[PDB]
Amino acid sequence: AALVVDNGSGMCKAGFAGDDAPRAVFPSIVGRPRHQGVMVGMGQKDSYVGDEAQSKRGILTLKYPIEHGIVTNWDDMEKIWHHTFYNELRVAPEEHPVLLTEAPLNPKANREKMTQIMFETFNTPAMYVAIQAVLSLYASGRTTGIVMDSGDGVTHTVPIYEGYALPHAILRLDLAGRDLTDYLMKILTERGYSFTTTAEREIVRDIKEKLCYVALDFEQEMATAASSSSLEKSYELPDGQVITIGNERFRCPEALFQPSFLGMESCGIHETTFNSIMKCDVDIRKDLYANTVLSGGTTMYPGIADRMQKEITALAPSTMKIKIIAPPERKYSVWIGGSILASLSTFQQMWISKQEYDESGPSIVHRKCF
Amino acid sequence: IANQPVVIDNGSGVIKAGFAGDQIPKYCFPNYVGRPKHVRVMAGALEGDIFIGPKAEEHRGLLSIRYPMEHGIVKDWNDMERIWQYVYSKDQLQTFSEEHPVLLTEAPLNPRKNRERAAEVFFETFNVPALFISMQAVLSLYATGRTTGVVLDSGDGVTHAVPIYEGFAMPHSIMRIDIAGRDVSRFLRLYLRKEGYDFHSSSEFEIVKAIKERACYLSINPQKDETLETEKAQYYLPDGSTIEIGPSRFRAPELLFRPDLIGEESEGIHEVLVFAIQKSDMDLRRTLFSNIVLSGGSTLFKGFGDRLLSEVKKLAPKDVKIRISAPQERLYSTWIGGSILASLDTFKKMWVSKKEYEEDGARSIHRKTF
Amino acid sequence: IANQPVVIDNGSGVIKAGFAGDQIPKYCFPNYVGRPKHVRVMAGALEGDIFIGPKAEEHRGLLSIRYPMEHGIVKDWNDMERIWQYVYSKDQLQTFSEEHPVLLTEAPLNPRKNRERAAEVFFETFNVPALFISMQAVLSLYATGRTTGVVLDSGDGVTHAVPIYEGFAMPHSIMRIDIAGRDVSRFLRLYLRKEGYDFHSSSEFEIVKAIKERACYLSINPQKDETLETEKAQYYLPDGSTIEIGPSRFRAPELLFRPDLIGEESEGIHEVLVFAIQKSDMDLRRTLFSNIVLSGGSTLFKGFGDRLLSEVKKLAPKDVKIRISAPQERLYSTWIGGSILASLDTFKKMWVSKKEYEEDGARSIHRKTF
Amino acid sequence: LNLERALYRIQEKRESPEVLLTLDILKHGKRFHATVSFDTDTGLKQALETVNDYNPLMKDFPLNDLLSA
Amino acid sequence: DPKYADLPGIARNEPDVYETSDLP
Ligand SMILES: Nc1ncnc2c1ncn2[C@@H]1O[C@H](COP(=O)(O)OP(=O)(O)OP(=O)(O)O)[C@@H](O)[C@H]1O
Ligand SMILES: Nc1ncnc2c1ncn2[C@@H]1O[C@H](COP(=O)(O)OP(=O)(O)O)[C@@H](O)[C@H]1O
Ligand SMILES: Nc1ncnc2c1ncn2[C@@H]1O[C@H](COP(=O)(O)OP(=O)(O)O)[C@@H](O)[C@H]1O
Repeated sequence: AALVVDNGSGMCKAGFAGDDAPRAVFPSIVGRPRHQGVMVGMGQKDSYVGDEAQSKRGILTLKYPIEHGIVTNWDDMEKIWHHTFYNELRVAPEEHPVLLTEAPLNPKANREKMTQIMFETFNTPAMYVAIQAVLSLYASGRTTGIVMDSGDGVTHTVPIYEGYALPHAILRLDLAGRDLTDYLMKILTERGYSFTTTAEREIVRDIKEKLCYVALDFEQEMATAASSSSLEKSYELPDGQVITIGNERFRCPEALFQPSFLGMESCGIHETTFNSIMKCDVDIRKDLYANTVLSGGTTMYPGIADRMQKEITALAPSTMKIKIIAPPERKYSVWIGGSILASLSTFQQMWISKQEYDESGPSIVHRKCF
Repeated sequence: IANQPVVIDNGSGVIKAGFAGDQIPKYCFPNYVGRPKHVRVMAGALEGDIFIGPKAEEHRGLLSIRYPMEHGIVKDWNDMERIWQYVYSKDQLQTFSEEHPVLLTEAPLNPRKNRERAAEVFFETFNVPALFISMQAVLSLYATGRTTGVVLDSGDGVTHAVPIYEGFAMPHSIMRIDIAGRDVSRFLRLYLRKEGYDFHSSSEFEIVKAIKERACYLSINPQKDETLETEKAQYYLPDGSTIEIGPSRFRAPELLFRPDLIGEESEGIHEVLVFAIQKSDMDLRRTLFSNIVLSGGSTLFKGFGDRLLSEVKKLAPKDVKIRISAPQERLYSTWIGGSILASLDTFKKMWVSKKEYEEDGARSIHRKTF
Repeated sequence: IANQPVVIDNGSGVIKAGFAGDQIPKYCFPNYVGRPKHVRVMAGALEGDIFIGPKAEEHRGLLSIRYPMEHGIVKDWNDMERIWQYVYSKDQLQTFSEEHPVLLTEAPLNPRKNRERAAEVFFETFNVPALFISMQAVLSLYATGRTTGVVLDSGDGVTHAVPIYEGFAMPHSIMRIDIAGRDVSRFLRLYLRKEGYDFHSSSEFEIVKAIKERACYLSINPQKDETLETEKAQYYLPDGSTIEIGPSRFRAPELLFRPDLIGEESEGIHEVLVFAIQKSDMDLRRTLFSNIVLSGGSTLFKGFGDRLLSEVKKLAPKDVKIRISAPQERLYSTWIGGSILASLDTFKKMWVSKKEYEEDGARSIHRKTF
Repeated sequence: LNLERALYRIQEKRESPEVLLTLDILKHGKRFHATVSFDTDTGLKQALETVNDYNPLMKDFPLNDLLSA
Repeated sequence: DPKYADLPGIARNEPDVYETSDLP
């Protein structure tokens, strides 16, 4: 009926209104080869969208217009979107209204640029963009809750109390798994696993999803893992290389708990969320203690809820019970939350049509934000 | 229709209601005019936009609690529109404006304006069949069974002494003051800033009142206990945060006896009542020493009346037997007194018919109010 | 002691220093506590790791600058002690506590613990012979020569109005709000993130302050000047790089009158002053109206005072003449008033001896002070 | 008159905490359109609204003034 | 007493009658 288009910071997801499985599950990454003196290989594309770039990853320069979600060259992602239509659903955007994703503390010019692409370029009959965390809590089925949203490009805890705007405590945080992967390939380089390009990064981010977990006592677990030679597990890679990871698996996510590893001049994720907590009414924060909504697909980690929980629990009073809300499908609950969100009665009226945009210009984005 | 009349136990800080003949009011709630201060982001959020009752008693972290009855005296008739508008809820009523007679109450020494505008409301907007509004002291005496008695009645921003001998027209002898617990609690917010508790919300003020009724008592020795080292009673929030008190719990009500602590010239409850005694007669004074009707929830403190006994003992001459009467329901004494008075047959003349006010005006009722 | 008294202009964000016999503070610097964010192995960098002055005023992108006076209230007193030692150091005074009379500043109704902790420092670690610390309002009174008035001393991160007629205190009318210009600078980086500028550092916050003190003002009309088209003044970075401004420069201090933007309830400190006016005496008000005390460097905005004059016209009755008392160097004005106060010989009873601290300390602080 | 009477009665029957609680059960239990397809399928809102529309007209009518008298 | 239990804001352990120590 509509177009529920998710814009994942890493991969992508999409589909119509009310669709259950995300159709455009492909890398939301841009890539181009080394356009040099050689000729074309039997005729082929210039830009390589997702899986195409993922396929011939040895030469295609894996880039992103995305800067922790901030798209620089909108041409990239819009051509990706065109092909995404004519790739997954093969439907024009003019017959079905679109639904998009966003993150707080985003410059409005980004969304307005996006908007004018949908109208001037895509000619969508109606359109809408909302925060991913809303879809996460939507999938949970709540309205009161601190939706700790965590994309693989950004992070933003979203405290809500009966679907109400609390942006003073809501804080965007450009925390990407890519950043961890940066540090990870760096520490691998001193471990003899010296690799440079982004193809290496794709392989090791998949390895990050393979064995990089979250321990419980980083230094103690670090010393024991240093002693636990069996924990330094190996895996013969697609290439003849094998790996060795025992510390690295949990050594790398401590940068989230400790900005010191990167010198982010910030706080660790657990107390960062607690800092966002500290910007509210402590008695409704009690509900937020119960509303420990751990969301964002970049939270699919082994031993992460107890870690984070225990940390903030040490920060919280005894009566302030942490009650984790974290379904393993929270990664899909973003797009699926938008997919079922499209089926909302009020939302079928809450729209930004052609003339609504044109006759208002990009100014309509402000009140039509949320 | 002249069915069981609605006995409304009003009040500066606690304005509640019930019926006649009954001994338990079914609608017990205080004075509070709150409304959300945020933007509905996620649809399906609980609304009403003017929260009273369980909404307000649930969503404390979002409301801007307002108060027309400043020192009991209404200053916002629009807030009264909303107050009765919530009162007029059937979940709050189960009736209409005409389904039952109304019995509203007052406080002595008030302008006509109040009765005027209120009569307009309940006989034009609302269309009450029969109603009379008068002092709660009379109703308290009804609940005591006494007729000759000094009604020491206190609101929440109101504290007053009402000398009465069989309910006689003695407005010169009858006194009234408008200063109490609201301001005392505000002074406790001053205590908070002196202690370091950075709080400035009305929702926080509610909690201060919860402490006021809960973790706040009285002593009898002012300067002595002031010199005496305290224990700093650690209060615990709904969150459970440690909140020391010290002797401030009984230091703040010293202002009720020492009005200049807030910078307000008066003479203290005791001396004002003594002035009311002065306007009476020596023979009748002894009766009133024996006939002391302490009332008001604000008067609920450890040795409240006992300290006041010592005060007046230092005030009243020798061989003066002072006797206080102060039930545990120093609120519903008015409600039950109205429940009895409203249940009378002679009460026809005591009430005012709807059409009567609709004929000429409230000045007729002002003749009836004295 | 018979030495020159140390005159310290301890402002929450700007802590200057000097002596009484000097009409200009020679040791002026803001609030800042830097800790090196970088490791250093090769020789060439000086150490101490808590840098005040030049090191902090040059190596901003190297030191984790801290502003320990949280709303003028510091808890990391140790750092402040070291800053005072820096004052005792060669760069500022080369003297001792015992060797000189000292004079610091204060804010109204501070948590006693801070005063106690400070006295612990200056009479246990430091051992000043005679010392007294008081409100900055008196310093401003010396800076004006006035004795009647509502001292509007609103510094870096604290806003307070001090109504005092002829040198007579009125604490119930005296108000204080621990938020000011520091938060507007916080709101300025909020604007930065509104248009995507992640300048999160304290040094970056100083750059923000440079714009605040470089390109910001007060347009007297709120929406009439906000909804217009902005030229977006290209500010030049600490690289001189172009960065536009938008309506931001003038709409940023609006929050000081509508704290709802940050999710706060207040009135705009001038209205709190009007409440103090209401708390004062009818015709004695007019004098205080004419006593427009201007204090705190945060007042530096074009059209600032005139916008407040417009506020007066919106809220004060006719012909109640107000008279702007501007200071030339507002920050030195406070310091010079302190120089006048410290140069008072009669200060005997006004000071507090060290042995007095040895007698009661805290009790003698709060005892002798208000 | 009897319309509004039964409207409010059935309305309170609907407003019972069990019914609303089960709507919460379903939607939080991922049956995401209980209140959506529930409230939209109710004409009770509009019916009570219509009685509020025609409220002073149905009121103060001289029925017994002519029929009974 | 039962009505004293029925409503919440009701405290006990204090005699409702306070009199002077009338020295006989
Ligand atoms: N088994 C796993 N182990 C470790 N990490 C995982 C695992 N599964 C998923 N992840 C994390 O999930 C992240 C991708 O999920 P996410 O939904 O955040 O992608 P995204 O593109 O940011 O989507 P969006 O931008 O819509 O939030 C990866 O960075 C990875 O760290
Ligand atoms: N234990 C207590 N200590 C102090 N104040 C109390 C206590 N219990 C009730 N109060 C206050 O006394 C007031 C109730 O007395 P009442 O005569 O009903 O006054 P009101 O006019 O304020 O309703 C309440 O508003 C409440 O804030
Ligand atoms: N042009 C300006 N615009 C806004 N704020 C300013 C300006 N100049 C100074 N300030 C603020 O005022 C402060 C100086 O005022 P001061 O009274 O010293 O504050 P404090 O006493 O709290 O240190 C500075 O820290 C700065 O934040």
